[PDB]
Amino acid sequence: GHQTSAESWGTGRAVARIPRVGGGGTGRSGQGAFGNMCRGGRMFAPTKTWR
Amino acid sequence: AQKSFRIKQKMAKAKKQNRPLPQWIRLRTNNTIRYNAKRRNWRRTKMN
Amino acid sequence: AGVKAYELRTKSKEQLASQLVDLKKELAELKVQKLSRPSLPKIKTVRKSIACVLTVINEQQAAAAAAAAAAAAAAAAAAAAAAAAA
Amino acid sequence: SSDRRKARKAYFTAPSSQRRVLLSAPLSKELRAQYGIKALPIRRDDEVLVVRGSKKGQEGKISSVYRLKFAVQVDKVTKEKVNGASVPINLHPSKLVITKLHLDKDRKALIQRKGG
Amino acid sequence: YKVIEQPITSETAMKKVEDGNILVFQVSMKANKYQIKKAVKELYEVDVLKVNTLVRPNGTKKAYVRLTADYDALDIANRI
RNA sequence: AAACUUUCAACAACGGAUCUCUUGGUUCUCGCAUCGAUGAAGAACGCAGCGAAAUGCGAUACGUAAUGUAGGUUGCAGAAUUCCGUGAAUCAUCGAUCUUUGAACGCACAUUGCGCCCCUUGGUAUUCCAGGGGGCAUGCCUGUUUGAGCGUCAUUU
RNA sequence: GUUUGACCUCAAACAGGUAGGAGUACCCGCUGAACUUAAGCAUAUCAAUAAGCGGAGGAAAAGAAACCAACCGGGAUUGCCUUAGUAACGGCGAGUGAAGCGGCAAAAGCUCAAAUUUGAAAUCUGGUACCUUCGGUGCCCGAGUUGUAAUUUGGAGAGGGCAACUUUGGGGCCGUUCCUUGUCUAUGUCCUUGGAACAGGACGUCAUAGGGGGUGAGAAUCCCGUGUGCGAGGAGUGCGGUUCUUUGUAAAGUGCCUUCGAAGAGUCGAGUUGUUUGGGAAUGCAGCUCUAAGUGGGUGGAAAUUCAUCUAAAGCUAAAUAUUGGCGAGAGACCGAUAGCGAACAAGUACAGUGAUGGAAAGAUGAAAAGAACUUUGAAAAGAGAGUGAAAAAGUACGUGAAAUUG
RNA sequence: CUCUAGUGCAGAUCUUGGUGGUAGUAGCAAAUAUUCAAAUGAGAACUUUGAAGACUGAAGGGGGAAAGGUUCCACGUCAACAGCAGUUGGACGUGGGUUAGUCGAUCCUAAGAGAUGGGGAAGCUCCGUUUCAAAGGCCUGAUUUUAUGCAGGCCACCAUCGA
Repeated sequence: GHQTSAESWGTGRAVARIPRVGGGGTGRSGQGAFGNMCRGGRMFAPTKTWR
Repeated sequence: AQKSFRIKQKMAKAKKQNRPLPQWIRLRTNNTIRYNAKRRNWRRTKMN
Repeated sequence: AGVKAYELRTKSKEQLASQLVDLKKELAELKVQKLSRPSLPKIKTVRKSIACVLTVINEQQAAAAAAAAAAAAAAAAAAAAAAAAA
Repeated sequence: SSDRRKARKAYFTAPSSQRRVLLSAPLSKELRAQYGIKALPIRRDDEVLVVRGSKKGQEGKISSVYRLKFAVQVDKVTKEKVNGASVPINLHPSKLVITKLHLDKDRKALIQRKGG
Repeated sequence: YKVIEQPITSETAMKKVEDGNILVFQVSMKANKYQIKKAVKELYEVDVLKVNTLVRPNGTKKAYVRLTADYDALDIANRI
């Protein structure tokens, strides 16, 4: 999920406070792995081998 | 300007690649779109 | 195609002197083919008579070289111990 | 392993050694009852026949064998063209069966080497 | 590397051989003014004066092979 | 009044979902495990019957050689040309291979361009260039030819 | 003036070999932080690590006692299970948190001296002279035997010589094992609806191989493969067995005679600090500066005192273990084009930014392409008859198809 | 026949894209008149040519360097694509043409800076280059040639880099 960078910006341009577009980001959202509601960001419960 | 030596064949490479998208591509696919991403246009991009 | 590898190795230095000069005589025709549109039934004979005449000439170098003596010089048998540094 | 695409991986970028074998088709019943062998690889001047198919049990030969394509042109399975040329036409060799096996120099000694 | 590839024998080399003397060449790239002239002098059988250089945006260096007065021009060019 | 407006039916038409698909995974399990100055990984620009161009090749260019493997002619390909049918040639190996250029490296530079110092070889008027070859002043280390200061302080004059 | 030489300090050019770079993870060392927590709070703590740089290797990296138990007893390093939140520290607040003992795995041990003060027959070395091409010859620096012993001091504990050779090693030969090549892969045919049979129906066999995937439809017998047997040809990396020399040289075991041995100082630690939370605070450990003894010195968390125990300040060493850049195989309650590798497909290629870089659109016929001859209308686009083919109710923009949009 | 997980959608000025909306409405690029006839053609205000007029002429004339790099050129096409048509284009595609001792690519002085080695010191770096160095004259010995070239001895009187 941390394979992109997308930043906060807010109003003044057409993007939200949510990390959608920033330093790249087509359908690759999140600053790191962030935004599960955002498609292509993270997951709610990302499955792990540790559990 | 005055051009040096190793600028010239980088520019020659760029203008050789200014030719069309290869016509062998849609013989494998047949019809269906494969679009590409380089060449050079004179007004737009320069070379590296 | 033209000459052949295993035949050149089993030659003598007196014959290999003729191989060097007389093979690259036909090479003059091959460059003219590039200009007049190439075609493989003439143009294809352009490769292996660079080293294959020189290496078989250097059979008389290498097989004589194990009887040297001096100090200093490298390129002959010196970069042979690369995978024997440890 | 147990995988569709990753099993096909080996078949696709198979080396030229394996592509000899993978030009396969079965042998006919009186070739089995003569020798023993299951299948043997498929080559140009073999007489061929169609097994499973609408071209059912017809006589043929092969015209071309191809290396990377795998598919072979089949003689007697012949249609025309728009321009009108009677060409041999393609089939994959699994849909075929060979009736010829040659004897030759030492394909004679291949089929009867050490095991046979 | 090594010097001479071939002449370039388009309609352009059929201008400047009838009128303006030279044979237009297309040699290798690092093949300079001295190297190209004496390499023509031994190989082709013609005596050679100033031979010049110019690279196009194609990357290939041309050579402008000027001849002497006792030799010909037409029977120098068309021999191959 | 059904044009403008609304619904149904019959007859279709411009847009277009999901799933079975699939030479592509992920994750887990077992066994082995890098190449290079003899010129690495990688680009340049050459090499087809016809040719955009795959794929191989690259001054004995779809290869190059000896042996065990009958019908060869890779790919877009249909076709044309050429050789053979009970010893054509296929594939593994060993040997051949190593154009220009990148560590790149005669050397500076803005990769595929491009010029110095020395030796060898060839031509020519003494001269100058060409054909071609090499290094801590492209890393390190040794032997041989062969060097100095100064003191505790030498043997003889 | 002048004649003849050694060590400190401490060079430059010719000429055999030897080497550069591209790369990921694993470890050791060094300059060496912080977002943070006690809801805050400079000294608990993120922490000896990041990030940067250095060092060593194929494993890294450690280690064989200046140890524990506690008078009963034992004896390296490393990994795992018991252990331990115990024993302590911190506004005793977050937090951090051992050792010993029993069991399991795999467990072998060695290099330096009476210090050192060191010199020759010969052994024998770094540099270097003549010969002038790794072969022959010569000198100094020097290591122990040795030519040959002390210095500063001490004990009754204990050692050394001499003889017999054997084992290792080296040489020679065989057996076992590994690698590579090469070959047979068992087991199958019929019938019927039909466009194709892998269904259904009928009769057998292999099966060790019925995991799998591909195959004109469901598969052991259609295919690619697997289980299982066989021809030989090379190699010493491992393992086993056998044979020769007692190896004119090096060690051990056995047996006999005769007689008596040691020590490493900038360290022990210190005025004071500190790498350690200095608190009564061991140890690990030495900034500025100095500085100690071998019947004597040191470990065991205060000291007098007593008992058990170890002997540095030079140095080395196998495994249990950690991990990937390349390749192959198998599987996991593990996807089926919004998933997942950047990307299934000419995805780094029409493009955009000076710029390590960002980076979209994007899958698709059938058995066979036969991919629409021919005829007719229109100017190409467009519109109708006719052929090919299993079906054209499969027509190339080639699966199933809804709606806004739109007759 | 029963056990297991990323397990029920209407919403944070959210998120992945198409489609709706104002709307076929405005815009359609700074007020340097345009009128008329032809060539060619399927189509002509625009290409191209003629007649005629507006217009500028210290520039609508002429012309070099940096920067860019073949965009000029001839050949060749009207599909995508040009604020419209379009017979047209650098869009599209293919090849050619650029010939220097001669025009630029050098030494030394300034702004200013570099290369190398060891040390002072914790690195950076400053310092050394200033005496040898570098360069030149004179003398001697061995070898070889059409010539030559080398080694040793002797000469104090000068020393950083860039328009």
